Amino acid sequence: EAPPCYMDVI
Amino acid sequence: PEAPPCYMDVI
Amino acid sequence: EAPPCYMDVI
Amino acid sequence: EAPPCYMDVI
Amino acid sequence: LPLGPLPPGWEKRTDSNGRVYFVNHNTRITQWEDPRSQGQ
Amino acid sequence: LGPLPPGWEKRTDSNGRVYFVNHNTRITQWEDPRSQG
Amino acid sequence: LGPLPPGWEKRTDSNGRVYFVNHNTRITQWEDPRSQG
Amino acid sequence: GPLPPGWEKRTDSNGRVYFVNHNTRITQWEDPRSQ
Repeated sequence: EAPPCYMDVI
Repeated sequence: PEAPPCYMDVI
Repeated sequence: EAPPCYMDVI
Repeated sequence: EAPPCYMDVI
Repeated sequence: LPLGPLPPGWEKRTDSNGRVYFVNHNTRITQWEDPRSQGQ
Repeated sequence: LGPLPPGWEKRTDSNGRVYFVNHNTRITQWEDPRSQG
Repeated sequence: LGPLPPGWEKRTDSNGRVYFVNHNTRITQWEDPRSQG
Repeated sequence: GPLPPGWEKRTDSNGRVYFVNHNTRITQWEDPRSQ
């Protein structure tokens, strides 16, 4: 649906 | 840092 | 939602 | 040319 | 003969230009052609 | 304490840390908004 | 990631979202086939 | 094209490309250069 949360990105 | 789940993860 | 279907691609 | 993509018409 | 019903899963629709098309909700495709003219 | 202010929801993440959701502004934070209020 | 497998092409939609087109099977998907593979 | 300042292109575990803005912490599927 949406891409990963920022905090999961980093 | 740690943040909570982002709003798009919540819903 | 979904990517463009093939006939729209070409 | 071709009809609407399935995922566009649903 | 008479036409008979669309086969199960098929729906008739019209596009934004007024062109008639046929949707198969089982296989998730669309086509210009009435499946009843294809022996379905 | 009291109820959360209008718009907010409490949840618990998968690690068990409690957090707070503002559905009006679509943000999440660790701080209970009742501590402000 | 190395090259795409044969028949595949990377494209971008009108909103700028990257997708992948299999010209053998005429299938499109969001997922990079090299990440599967 | 270049990404605007702050932006980076990444790929998720499923292999879908997305874009991260490190100023706002926004992640989105859409290329910011198309916007």
